[PDB]
Amino acid sequence: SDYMNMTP
Amino acid sequence: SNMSLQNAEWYWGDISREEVNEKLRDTADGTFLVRDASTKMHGDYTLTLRKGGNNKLIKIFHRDGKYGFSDPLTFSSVVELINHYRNESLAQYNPKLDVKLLYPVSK
Repeated sequence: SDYMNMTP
Repeated sequence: SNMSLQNAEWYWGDISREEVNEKLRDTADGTFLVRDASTKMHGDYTLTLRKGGNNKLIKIFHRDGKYGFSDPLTFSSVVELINHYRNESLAQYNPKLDVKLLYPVSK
């Protein structure tokens, strides 16, 4: 998707 | 003590991604607003912020009473989450997000 990937 | 999402003018409810892009057009980095997620599911919201002159889409997850940008979810409200990131850079989640939530777009 266009969403940012956010580190868990 | 008022953590109500409705009480925050950076929360725009049911507006589209296009409406967000209208509001972020030509804005400074650190500009931001929150809208309902496009899916309308599990009480999620979508943060959009301005970085590099571009609009970065960030899911606000909501699960078991908590909120956050990634697991583990450690915030009790959307307002607490957004308030937290007024004064902390988002860089720990992604080094491309070395920016704060500075300038709300207000309803």
